[PDB]
Amino acid sequence: TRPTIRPRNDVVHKQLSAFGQYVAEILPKYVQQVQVSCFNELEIFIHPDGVIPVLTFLRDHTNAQFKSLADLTAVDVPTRQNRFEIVYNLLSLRFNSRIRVKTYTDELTPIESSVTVYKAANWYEREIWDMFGVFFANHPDLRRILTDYGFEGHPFRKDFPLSGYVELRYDDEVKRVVAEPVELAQEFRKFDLNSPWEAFPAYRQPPE
Amino acid sequence: TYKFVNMREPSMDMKSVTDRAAQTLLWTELVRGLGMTLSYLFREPATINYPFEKGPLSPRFRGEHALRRYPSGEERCIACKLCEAVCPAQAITIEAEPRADGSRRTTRYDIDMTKCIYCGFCQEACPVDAIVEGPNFEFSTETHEELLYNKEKLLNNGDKWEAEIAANIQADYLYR
Amino acid sequence: KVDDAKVSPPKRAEMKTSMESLIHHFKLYTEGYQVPPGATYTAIEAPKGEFGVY
Amino acid sequence: SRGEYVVAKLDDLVNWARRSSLWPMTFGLACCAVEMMHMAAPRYDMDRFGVVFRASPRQSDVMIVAGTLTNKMAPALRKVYDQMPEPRYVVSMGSCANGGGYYHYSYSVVRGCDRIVPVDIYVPGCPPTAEALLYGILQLQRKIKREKRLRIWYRR
Amino acid sequence: QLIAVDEKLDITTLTGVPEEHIKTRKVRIFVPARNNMQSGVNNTKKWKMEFDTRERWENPLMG
Amino acid sequence: GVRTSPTGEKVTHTGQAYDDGDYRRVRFSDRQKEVNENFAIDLIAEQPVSEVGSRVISCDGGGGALGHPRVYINLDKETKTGTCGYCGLQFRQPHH
Amino acid sequence: ELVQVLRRGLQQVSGHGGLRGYLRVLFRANDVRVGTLVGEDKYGNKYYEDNKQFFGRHRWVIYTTEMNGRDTFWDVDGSMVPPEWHRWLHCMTDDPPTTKPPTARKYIWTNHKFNVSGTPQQYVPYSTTRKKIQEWVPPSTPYK
Amino acid sequence: GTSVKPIFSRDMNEAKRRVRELYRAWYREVPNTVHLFQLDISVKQGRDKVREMFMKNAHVTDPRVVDLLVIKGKMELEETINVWKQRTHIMRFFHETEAPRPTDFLSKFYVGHDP
Amino acid sequence: LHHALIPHGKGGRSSVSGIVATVFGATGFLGRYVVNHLGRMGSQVIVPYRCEPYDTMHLRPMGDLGQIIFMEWNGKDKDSIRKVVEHSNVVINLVGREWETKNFDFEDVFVKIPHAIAQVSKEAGVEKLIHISHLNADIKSPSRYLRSKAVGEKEVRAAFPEATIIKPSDIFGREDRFLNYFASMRWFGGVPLISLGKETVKQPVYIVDVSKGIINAIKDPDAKGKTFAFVGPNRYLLFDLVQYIFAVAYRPFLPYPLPHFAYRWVGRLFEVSPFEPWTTRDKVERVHMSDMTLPHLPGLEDLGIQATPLELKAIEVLRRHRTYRWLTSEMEDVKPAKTVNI
Ligand SMILES: CCCCCCCCCCCCCCCCC[C@@H](O)O[C@H](CO[C@H](O)CCCCCCCCCCCCCCC)COP(=O)(O)OCC[N+](C)(C)C
Ligand SMILES: NC(=O)C1=CN([C@@H]2O[C@H](COP(=O)(O)OP(=O)(O)OC[C@H]3O[C@@H](n4cnc5c(N)ncnc54)[C@H](OP(=O)(O)O)[C@@H]3O)[C@@H](O)[C@H]2O)C=CC1
Ligand code: SF4
Ligand code: SF4
Ligand code: SF4
Ligand SMILES: [Zn+2]
Repeated sequence: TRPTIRPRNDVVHKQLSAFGQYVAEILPKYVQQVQVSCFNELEIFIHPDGVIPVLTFLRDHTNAQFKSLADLTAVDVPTRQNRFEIVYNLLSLRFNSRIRVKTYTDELTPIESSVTVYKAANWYEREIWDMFGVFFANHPDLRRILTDYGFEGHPFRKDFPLSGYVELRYDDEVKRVVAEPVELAQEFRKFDLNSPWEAFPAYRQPPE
Repeated sequence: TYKFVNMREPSMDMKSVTDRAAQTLLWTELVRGLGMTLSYLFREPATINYPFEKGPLSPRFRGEHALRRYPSGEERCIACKLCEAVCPAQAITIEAEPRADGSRRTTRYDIDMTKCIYCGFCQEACPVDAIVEGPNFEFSTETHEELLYNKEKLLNNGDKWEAEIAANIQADYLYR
Repeated sequence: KVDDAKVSPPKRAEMKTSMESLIHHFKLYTEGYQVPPGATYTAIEAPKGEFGVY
Repeated sequence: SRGEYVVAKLDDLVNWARRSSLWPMTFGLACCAVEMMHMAAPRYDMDRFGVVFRASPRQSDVMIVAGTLTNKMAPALRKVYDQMPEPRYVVSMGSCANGGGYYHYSYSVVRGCDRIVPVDIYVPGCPPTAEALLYGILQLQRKIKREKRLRIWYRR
Repeated sequence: QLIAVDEKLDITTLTGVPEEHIKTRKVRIFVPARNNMQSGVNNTKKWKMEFDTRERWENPLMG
Repeated sequence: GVRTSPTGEKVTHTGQAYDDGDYRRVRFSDRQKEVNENFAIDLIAEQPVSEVGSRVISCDGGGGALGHPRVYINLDKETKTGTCGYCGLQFRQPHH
Repeated sequence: ELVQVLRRGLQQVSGHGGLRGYLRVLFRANDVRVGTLVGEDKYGNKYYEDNKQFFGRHRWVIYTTEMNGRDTFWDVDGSMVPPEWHRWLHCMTDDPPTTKPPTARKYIWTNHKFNVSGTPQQYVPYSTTRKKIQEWVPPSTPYK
Repeated sequence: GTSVKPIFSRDMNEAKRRVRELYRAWYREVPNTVHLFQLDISVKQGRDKVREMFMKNAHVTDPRVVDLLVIKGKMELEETINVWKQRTHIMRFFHETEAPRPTDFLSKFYVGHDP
Repeated sequence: LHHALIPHGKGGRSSVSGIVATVFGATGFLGRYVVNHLGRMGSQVIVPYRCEPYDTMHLRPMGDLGQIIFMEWNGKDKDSIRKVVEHSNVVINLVGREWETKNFDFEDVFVKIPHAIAQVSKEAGVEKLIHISHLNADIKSPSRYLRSKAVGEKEVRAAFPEATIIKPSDIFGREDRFLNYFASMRWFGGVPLISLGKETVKQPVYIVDVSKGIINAIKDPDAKGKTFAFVGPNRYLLFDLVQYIFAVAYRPFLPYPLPHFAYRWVGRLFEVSPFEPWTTRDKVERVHMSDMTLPHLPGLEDLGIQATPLELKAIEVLRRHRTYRWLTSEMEDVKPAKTVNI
């Protein structure tokens, strides 16, 4: 158990659990769940409407002071009714801590823009719009950031094909670069690697 | 533990003021930079005489791929397809069948060298040291098609470079 | 590397002598090791600033 | 014939002049540009072969495609290629430029720059070493040495 | 504020998929069968959606 | 073990050669076909059968860690020889 | 002193086989240095070293003027080095092939080839597999 | 019921108003686009293409979907006005190098296996 | 159909069309469009070239990997033609020069070379041959160019009875000599026209139309021994055509009549250029000669092509001939010229 196994830190676990309880008590209107991971990471699952309040508290409360936005991104889970999972990662330099805030949305429900709370969110939100198609309300300048001009679709969605739908090439007749339906000389070879035996008993699900 | 890089205060004595005025009016630090460049002018340059001299390399160097043989002249590859499964760029294509003598050998072994990232994962995965990345790196072509290697080309590369490949493997197989 | 052949590949001599080592080498280079479910944000002080993976 | 000898000699002179003064466009896309810089670095010193970077496409002879070409960027590469006066040459350096490379099966990547521009030399590697790029450039010089424009014009 | 939309959900116009790949495609929703070469059943737990097989041909170069 | 097709094209060790009516031969015109010369099947067929005084022998391809994974070959059948599934070498007991 | 540098230059031109050999090496390799002959190659390349130069300039090869079929007086490339001298030249080892010859196999090429791109000997890719689907052959006799 | 949250429009009337505003903007922009990009099409062709692109999404009955379509159209228009697009991007709407794929049964049966 | 030559895919770049085409004269104006249209659908294209390989580089991106094969050839060598047509089921001939050199006259490029191509392709078993002649090809025309075209057409028909012969008329495009030829006279200050161009009628055709017609004729099973005439939808007087050309380029149009002997003398004066001539006597004769009417020959519409009017594609050629002042002018600002139809 000693040499090859990652050591635990119970002090950080207890501190993060106490602070999660603190945050949940302060904002019952929006906090739905609090978790502390086995490697001491604190996550708070909230309601979408509380995106702006919660973050503001976490940035401005004297005991939180999470003044840095490390990252903001989305996760696509098609099996859920609310497809998209919005994740905020925040860093507090005063207390040398990190926090995660999660919420959810679907294709037609907008999320409140948090550029007023963190100016770093701007491009991040644009990226989430470009890769996933999640609209952010009251964004100062929302448009594509990563994809090509005129690109249709949202590539990071799970149902989006890996190679996309169109490819580009130079055409000498029209004397310009044109886009055409995609054709692959060698199709990408899909591998089925999942072993038919269970790996982790601790994560077994009920048999429904 | 931290240090300040720009938190120093200039001395205000008459001698220091006159020294700074001389620096401003006579350009002392500019002459210092000129002296640095002049010093470099009289050093020996670091250039080598390519192609007559070459840059140093290592027995671990990853270059052009090759398929190897046993000392009997039989191929080492048994068509397990581990290299194809591990290839991060899907650059390897393999087809196999029983040989006329019942041996388990490939009938197709292609490496797309314009797909390959030259990571060496294939030779780590190979259990018989059949596919290797050789030491050659001067194999530029004039056409795209010349970089689509089939089994004949790789077998040819192995036969051509085996003398150096075996010596490179002998000097590094104890680190693997 | 970690002395755990279900994550880190064994040495080639062991892979060419031991049955367990060959099985683990095969499965590691074909399917790869399974990682328990969960999400992490890991950051380092890269030379250009904080570099992170979620 | 005297005319054939004269055109052969003029052909050799023009080929020598063009191969001895090759000016690549200051142009890089990705990882491969670092090895291009190391080729320009003192250890290899491409300038000793008469190979000098120039920013403007109008004052360039060679385009080294060094890095991934994406769909968003392909029109710009084609445009700066078209603004090169002739004779012009293109070197495809690295797996990404040659055939897509690690990102071959991507929705946003052009599977090889040769779909956009004609290519003279392909330099394999991810990245090719600076020595490999130097080998490719000297191979391009040899290819320029082989060309016969004046002889072809004379035999017309 | 709520607006009480009465219609069935439809996001085809926003997904960016070409219409040929919307109308002529047939998907299969199924629990994949256990691979008969093995006894484990961990691959028969989730539902899968997959598309209908289309044409695959031989590349004239390299086959 | 090279050999030419009726078209004059060399037949590779996989046995592949373009047919008479196949246009793809044009890729070859004004150039060459790679055709690696050494045939592994013939070379392994030229190796002599090893005689060992045991029912079970071990093969690792030679070179120790530089060969193939070590396997054990039974030599109880007298009508045939034990063949390594990796290297192709043949083993037999002293018979007759 | 400067006079000793001039004398070094004079012995450098003297030791290259005279004036014409000096000019030949100057116009063939753009270098006029003199080094100990480590060895000679079966294709005509000569390999020299001088351990007093800094790492990188302490080993070099004067290429042959006549390779397999082509005139390599001016047209030379690094691909003309055979694999054993390739290992020595790139400092993957300290021992030359003369003192540590490579292991001999009957399938190793006896004649090194250079880069044959842009040449009638260039590699042309092709599929090495056989036909998968066989078509039915109609009978050659009339059916009625 | 159905408990949905709007983006900008509460019912379809406001959605059609926004659609009409966006169509006005595109109609006004087309001649400037033809001039600036030096396109070899006529202004009538550009306006016909704009109308066809608008008519492609005429069947929509969800105000939120219409709102997102208007947002995307505004993105495209702002992208064209600022010359962030190139001539290739504008000309991509016309598919000039794509061969006409037939729609009748017999030609499809002749060409291949796809429906 | 020899399974390797069975069509596959969706007719795109990576698809297989079943066409193996040898395109003689692919490094010219029409050849690049023909090769582009062939490589679009996934065809194997063989390009015989005698020029410098640099002059072929623009054809490289027109096909997938291995789909375009470049081979050296000589027009006076039949072994080379056999080498380059050995494995092709289609042979297209586009060889031609608007002037005569010291090594190749009109009869060499329009009679001898086409006849050798047709004969060798018939020997090799090539299934289809497409030959390109002129609409105005006549045995007794004033132009030796068209006389040679007619003789070579008869020779090709004799040597390859199942060949399709295509007769276009004054192709215009970006790299054409037709529209550029008239736009280039602005450098002399005035436009010389025989009879002020009032006795000449022209029916120019778009280059993409001709390329599409060639491709369709290859894919047409009943177009085997037919003869096609490729013409545009409108006929113009030469004066009106040149006036429209100068109006699209926004250049001052100053036409003046020049007698036939003087124009012939000017052509002879320009003919002594060792490089590509600016104009020749034969070009002068062909310019001021009316396009023929051949209603008994199948046209572009019989191959499914709707002819592109010059009013739709003239700007794409003539915008390059404008000054900076008129560079952004739109196409519908020129008021199309008057057509003398029927
Ligand atoms: C009065 C003047 C009027 C015109 C003014 C113009 C200037 C005159 C032209 C200058 C001539 C100099 C060029 C000659 C240099 C050749 C150098 C030689 O080394 O090249 C060889 C081959 O040389 C060429 O093949 C021939 C060069 C010249 C051919 C004919 C020259 C005729 C010029 C006469 C004047 C014509 C001007 C007409 C206008 C009046 C092979 O070298 P290369 O392989 O590369 O380098 C490899 C590097 N290595 C060795 C380290 C590996
Ligand atoms: N407006 C028009 O263009 C008219 C065209 N004509 C006919 O249409 C055909 C193609 O037209 P176009 O593309 O415009 O003509 P181009 O001059 O542009 O191209 C001619 C082609 O034929 C080749 N060629 C010419 N002479 C020789 C030769 N002696 N030996 C080998 N190859 C040669 C050229 O190769 P290289 O680069 O080496 O010179 C070039 O590839 C021609 O046969 C022409 O006669 C029909 C009516 C309209
Ligand atoms: S080196 Fe890496 S990328 Fe190249 S073939 Fe091997 S595994 Fe694939
Ligand atoms: S090269 Fe090695 S890893 Fe790849 S199939 Fe052959 S034996 Fe297996
Ligand atoms: S080929 Fe490799 S090194 Fe070069 S740009 Fe692509 S990923 Fe980077
Ligand atoms: Zn063995």
